[PDB]
Amino acid sequence: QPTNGVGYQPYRVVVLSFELLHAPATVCGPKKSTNLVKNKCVNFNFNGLT
Amino acid sequence: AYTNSFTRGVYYPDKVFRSSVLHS
Ligand SMILES: *[C@@H]1O[C@H](CO)[C@@H](O)[C@H](O)[C@H]1NC(C)=O
Repeated sequence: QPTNGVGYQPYRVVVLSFELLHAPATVCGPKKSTNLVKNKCVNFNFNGLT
Repeated sequence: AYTNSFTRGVYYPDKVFRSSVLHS
């Protein structure tokens, strides 16, 4: 009821569970790819594997 | 009715490539 005390009011819940695996990513964060480089010493990031 | 399974029923335990190695 709209008059309820704070503990007895309704609350919405969302739980976000992450399928974090060494497998093909399909949800990814806002990020831009570079071109690929080979046969040279580079810093790198593949899907979050820095 | 019955049969012996011998060495059936093993599977790839995780999605990681490994080679020339013994793993537990
Ligand atoms: C499997 O179990 C049965 C009794 O449940 C037994 O008679 C049989 O010998 C066993 N299977 C094999 C392949 O020996």
